[PDB]
Amino acid sequence: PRRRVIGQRKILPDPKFGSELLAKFVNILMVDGKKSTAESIVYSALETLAQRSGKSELEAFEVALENVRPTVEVKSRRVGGSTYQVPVEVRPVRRNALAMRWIVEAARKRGDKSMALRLANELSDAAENKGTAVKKREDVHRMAEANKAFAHY
Amino acid sequence: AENQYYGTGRRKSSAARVFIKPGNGKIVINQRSLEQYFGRETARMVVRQPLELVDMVEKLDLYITVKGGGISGQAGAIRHGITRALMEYDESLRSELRKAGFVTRDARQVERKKVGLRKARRRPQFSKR
Amino acid sequence: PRSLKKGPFIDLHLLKKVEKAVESGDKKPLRTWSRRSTIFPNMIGLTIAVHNGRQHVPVFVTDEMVGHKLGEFAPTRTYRGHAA
Amino acid sequence: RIRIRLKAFDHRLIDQATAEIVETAKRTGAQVRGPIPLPTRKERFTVLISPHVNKDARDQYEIRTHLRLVDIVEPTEKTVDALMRLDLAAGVDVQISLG
Amino acid sequence: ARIAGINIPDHKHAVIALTSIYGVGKTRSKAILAAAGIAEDVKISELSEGQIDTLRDEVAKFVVEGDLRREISMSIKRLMDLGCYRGLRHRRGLPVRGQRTKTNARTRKGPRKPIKK
Amino acid sequence: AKQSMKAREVKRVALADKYFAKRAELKAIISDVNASDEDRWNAVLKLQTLPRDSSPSRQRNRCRQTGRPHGFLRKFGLSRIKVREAAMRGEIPGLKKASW
Amino acid sequence: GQKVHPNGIRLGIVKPWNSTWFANTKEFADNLDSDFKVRQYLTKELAKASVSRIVIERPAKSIRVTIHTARPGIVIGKKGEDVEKLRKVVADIAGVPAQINIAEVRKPELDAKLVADSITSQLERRVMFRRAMKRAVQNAMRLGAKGIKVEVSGRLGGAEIARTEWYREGRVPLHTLRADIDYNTSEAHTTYGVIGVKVWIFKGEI
RNA sequence: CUCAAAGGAGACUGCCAGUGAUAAACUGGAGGAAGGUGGGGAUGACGUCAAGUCAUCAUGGCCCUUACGACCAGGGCUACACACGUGCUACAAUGGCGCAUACAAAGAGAAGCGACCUCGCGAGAGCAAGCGGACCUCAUAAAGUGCGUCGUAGUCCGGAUUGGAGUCUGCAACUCGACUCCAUGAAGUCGGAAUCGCUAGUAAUCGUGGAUCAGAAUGCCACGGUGAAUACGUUCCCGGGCCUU
Ligand SMILES: [K+]
Ligand SMILES: [K+]
Ligand SMILES: [K+]
Ligand SMILES: [K+]
Ligand SMILES: [K+]
Ligand SMILES: [K+]
Ligand SMILES: [K+]
Ligand SMILES: [K+]
Ligand SMILES: [K+]
Ligand SMILES: [Mg+2]
Ligand SMILES: [Mg+2]
Ligand SMILES: [Mg+2]
Ligand SMILES: [Mg+2]
Ligand SMILES: [Mg+2]
Ligand SMILES: [Mg+2]
Ligand SMILES: [Mg+2]
Ligand SMILES: [Mg+2]
Ligand SMILES: [Mg+2]
Ligand SMILES: [Mg+2]
Ligand SMILES: [Mg+2]
Ligand SMILES: [Mg+2]
Ligand SMILES: [Mg+2]
Ligand SMILES: [Mg+2]
Repeated sequence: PRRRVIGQRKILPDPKFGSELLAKFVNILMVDGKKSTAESIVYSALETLAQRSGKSELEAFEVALENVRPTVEVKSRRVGGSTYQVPVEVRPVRRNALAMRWIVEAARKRGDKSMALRLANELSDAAENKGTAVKKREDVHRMAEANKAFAHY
Repeated sequence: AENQYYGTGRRKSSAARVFIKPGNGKIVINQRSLEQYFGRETARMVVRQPLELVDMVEKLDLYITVKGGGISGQAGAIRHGITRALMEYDESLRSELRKAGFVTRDARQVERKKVGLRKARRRPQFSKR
Repeated sequence: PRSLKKGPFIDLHLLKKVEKAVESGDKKPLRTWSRRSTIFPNMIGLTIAVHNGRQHVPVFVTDEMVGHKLGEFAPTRTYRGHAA
Repeated sequence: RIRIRLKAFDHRLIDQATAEIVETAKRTGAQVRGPIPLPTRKERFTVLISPHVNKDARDQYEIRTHLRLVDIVEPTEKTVDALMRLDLAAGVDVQISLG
Repeated sequence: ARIAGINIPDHKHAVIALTSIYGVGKTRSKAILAAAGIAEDVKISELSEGQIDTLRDEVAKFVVEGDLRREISMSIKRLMDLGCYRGLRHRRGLPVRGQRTKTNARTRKGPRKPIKK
Repeated sequence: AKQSMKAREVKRVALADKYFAKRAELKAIISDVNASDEDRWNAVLKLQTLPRDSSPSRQRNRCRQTGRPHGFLRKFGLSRIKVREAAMRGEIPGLKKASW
Repeated sequence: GQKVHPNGIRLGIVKPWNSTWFANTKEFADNLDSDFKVRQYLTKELAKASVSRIVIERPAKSIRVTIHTARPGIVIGKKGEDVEKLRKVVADIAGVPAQINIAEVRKPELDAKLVADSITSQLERRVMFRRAMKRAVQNAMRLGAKGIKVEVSGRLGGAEIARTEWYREGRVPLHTLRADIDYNTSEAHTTYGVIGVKVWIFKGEI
């Protein structure tokens, strides 16, 4: 906004693990305010991921987030003349938000049976650097690299 | 730690009366167990939070009656009432409870519907022509 | 439709008219404005001129018309298509 | 025991009526329970304020009906007859029940 | 897997499979299964012929398939050749149950027909 | 509203009041489950003989000061416009602008 | 834009109601209609009596009408003859026993309804509208109002194009709810049509 | 004790620190339920658009007066090659269906709300308590949770359309009512150019009530339940405020 008067809102940690990171992931996945449904989906997918891999749910989730998190994005900047796509560094909070949003969108786009299964498959693919939201991170990085010459506007 | 201590909690349209006394850790809400009444893990955590913070979970017995609102509102009202009961029991926990943010009464209520709007703020779809 | 426990509806004036017409050999059309009357199994054979709003159209009552209202056979709106 | 039910559009008027009722009931020997403030009724109305169209331009009004209950337990003979002749102020509705 | 002159699916529950008959919905299928004494959640693939033959006569108790189609066609034809208001609506393809025609009515009218010049 | 339109309403109210019971007992006879099959027919035929204006369903609530047939309010007996005018003038007891 | 009614917005704060009775829904509309008829008859009858306010009460199965007037002698008549006649007619209209009380409006120049009616009578007598409004404002200010505003709208002086003209002195703080604002309107029916008059009078904050 | 409703207290940059022109004020901290206009509403300046309303009402002028006035029955305002606006329901598995089982607020009621019991698959019917109401009735909240099934199919999605049979209101459901049962089972598999709302208990989603009203809401007004995402910033689009040219 113009006035710069927006603070921050505290978020309760998730029940099973007490991680605000996972609580934010549940919030992103939630639709129509059905938080219990979102939590059940997330927990089922996390248990499937944990039994697929050798790490805990939090460790596997962190691996997937590390593989999907972007570092530099492109934003439009209009100056005297034409608008340029300037590459800008992404702050850590936005890195996490983008990683979660891309993962959720990719899982929703997948075509498996259940949403929990789709989320588990997407998380495993992210941990192995395959599939969507990983291609999305790659596309964002490619655009930033192509527009690197404009990193002074 | 010899007599009953009382607390009132409120959240949304929920009001909760909390009676606390020394005990072993049994919680009754509306003549039911905590797990019987609150099937939501979030609600269970909200109810348990002050006790976990003060490390007195198994030193007390909880007798709680609630009315109004829904699951989350009743859980929050119970948490507020438990915080007030603990403050009545011992007055040295006020600082830590306020630091955790449990002393504050959450005043967020449902915004009224208004003329010309579909809801509190959602306006009907606009068209120039 | 009308409840069974109340029986089919019929206007009293039309009932009197059909009673006076059936016993006699009167084959003249029975002019009426009562489109709400149910067709009863007692006036099959004679013609009833039902009002449609601006005139009386004659319907020849047959057996298959029993149970219908008189207005069902007197359309009220004139339509011939757009640009036809 | 007798029940006094007081209705009013003005809570100050209803408070005056209840105060005088309890005074004239306690003076005449019989004791009084209350007065009890029953839940206020809020009737609401919404009207269009333009003579023509302008559907979103409205006035919202309300009428508040305040309600009071008075208990007279063990009413004496001089208590009973000291009630209807009090002639409370206008705008207060009084209902008497023999409970 | 052959009832009332048609073939019913074999991989579905009996209650769902029976509705494939024209004139049999969920309620009639449930009633027929109850009369036959067969569970609703059993696939007709694992049903012995001694149960299909007891389903067949129960189905025949009702009016289904060609008989029902003939009856419906006859009633509509009776309306049309009586020439009542409903018959005229059926003739012209307009809605017969007093729905609006200024807009909508697309189910009865088909897709939109743009005006020519 | 027009003077004739107001007179129509007063006439309808008068007719309904006059024929109140003579309609009620006929309707009771018609709706009687244990009634015969010919007294029901006679009652049905007789109900049509009464003037149509005697049925209470023919009445249309109108503003008692203007005759407006739309925007009526039963609590005050007036249309919305007249209710607003009286409320602002302070002539409706206990009624004020509401806000919550 | 449009402004809220100054009396209506203050009806529960600093201003009293003009009707004080209780009723259920069964008789609310009937009471409102009878009050309207009573006020109509009284206003028509006491046209020259300088009537500013008619308060109606219904204590129990009876009607009490208080008439605030600047000419109580004209209202009452000789040994109460006129007020007795009005009591009879009011009882006949309301269908209940009637009791008429007379209230004195001292300083009619500080009463909004009376000022508006005076301006309206002058306009119907074809007095200059500017002179009428200036006189009203000056009289109220001299009598000691904290403020007054007068507004006249219509075909002033028979002009073909209608317009609105207003004068104000002192302070008239219409946005202050606790301000004692007496507001009233009147209409003049001249040969060129209807002219509307509105009068606000400020009497200090409560 | 919750609560009902009357009377009071409380929040005032009041206190502390820093910055600031020894100012106004700003930034942060303490205490507190609430911190800087605490949240929401009411409240709409001088004026603008000869903006809307002579069909709420009133009113100048004009016009009709065995008619442009008055009464009645039937019809129409519900038409239908088409075009637009505002909504509702969907296209499904974060779901449909079946069984079981929790947790609201607000409101209305006397030609009214109508319980219990019996009958009917059902809409309802018969009989008949209680309530002018914190007492009785409307009136089971639903989403939610547990178990089972469906297994990606135009389907156990969707429920338009039509046939048959009924119920209730009402003199009277043909034109032209609402609701119920059986059958029927359309388009639709996420929507071009373009375009709308929303900054927090908001959006989204889920039910509930009321006015109008004999009957007739997907509209309107109101009430709770669950409950987000995001705001780096003011270069750009729209509207506006102040100074200057
Ligand atoms: K349309
Ligand atoms: K005129
Ligand atoms: K019609
Ligand atoms: K139609
Ligand atoms: K709609
Ligand atoms: K639309
Ligand atoms: K289907
Ligand atoms: K109809
Ligand atoms: K400029
Ligand atoms: Mg809501
Ligand atoms: Mg518009
Ligand atoms: Mg079938
Ligand atoms: Mg007139
Ligand atoms: Mg009507
Ligand atoms: Mg202000
Ligand atoms: Mg114009
Ligand atoms: Mg116009
Ligand atoms: Mg007519
Ligand atoms: Mg229309
Ligand atoms: Mg279905
Ligand atoms: Mg905003
Ligand atoms: Mg209704
Ligand atoms: Mg400024």
